[PDB]
Amino acid sequence: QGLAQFIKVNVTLENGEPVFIYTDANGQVCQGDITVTQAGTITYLLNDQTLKGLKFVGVGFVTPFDGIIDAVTISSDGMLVQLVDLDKTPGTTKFQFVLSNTANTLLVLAPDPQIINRP
Repeated sequence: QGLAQFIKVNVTLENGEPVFIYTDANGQVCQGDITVTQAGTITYLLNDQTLKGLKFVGVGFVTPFDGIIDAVTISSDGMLVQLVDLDKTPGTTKFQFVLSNTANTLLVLAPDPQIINRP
C-alpha cells in the first residue's frame, strides 16, 4: 500500500484575474510543492470561486518525460485531477494545472508547484 494525499485548489479572482490557493487536509494554506517518499497518489479538488466556469483539463509539465509523475487522471466533470507517482525515479518536477473556462476560449494556467520524489 502507498499514501493518498488530498489538496484543494481554491481559485478566486483578484483584479479580474485568477488566483490559485492550495489548502491541505487540515485547511491550511500550503505553498503547493510536495515531497513524495513512497508510491502513492495526489488528489486535487477544484473549488472554483471565480464565476468563470473553471474545469480542469489536465496537468502540464515542461519536462513531461522525466518520469517523476507516472500518470494523470481527470474526472468527467473536471472537478478532480489525480496524479499517480510510483516514486521509483528520484528527482524533481514542476507542473501547472491547465483549466478551461466558460468566459472565453483561452486555457487557464496556474503558476508553478513542484513534486520531489525520494524513493
